[PDB]
Amino acid sequence: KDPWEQTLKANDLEVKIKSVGNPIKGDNTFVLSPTLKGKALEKAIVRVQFMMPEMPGMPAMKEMAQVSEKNGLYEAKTNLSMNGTWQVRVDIKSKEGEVYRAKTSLDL
Repeated sequence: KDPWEQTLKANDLEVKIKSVGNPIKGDNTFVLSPTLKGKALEKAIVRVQFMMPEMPGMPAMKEMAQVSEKNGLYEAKTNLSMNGTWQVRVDIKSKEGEVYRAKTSLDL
């Protein structure tokens, strides 16, 4: 019942990600909290993709999350239609144009 939570670091940017509920197949929502020196990164462009191959050697199924800003937090909505391990790529551009990248994974 505990949600999925992961802390990432991309250069000096900290990004905590927290799912809404314990993720099961279907619609899922993840809240991202990017901070620099403890201050929320506002007006950033935040992109989140989920990737899983059905078998090794196949091109991965790839889900692009729909991301919206909630006042320095970012809500990423996606549909994960099968169980397994999903790779997660987080791509963030600050308002001024600085690019940050991090990756993790989610077991569903």
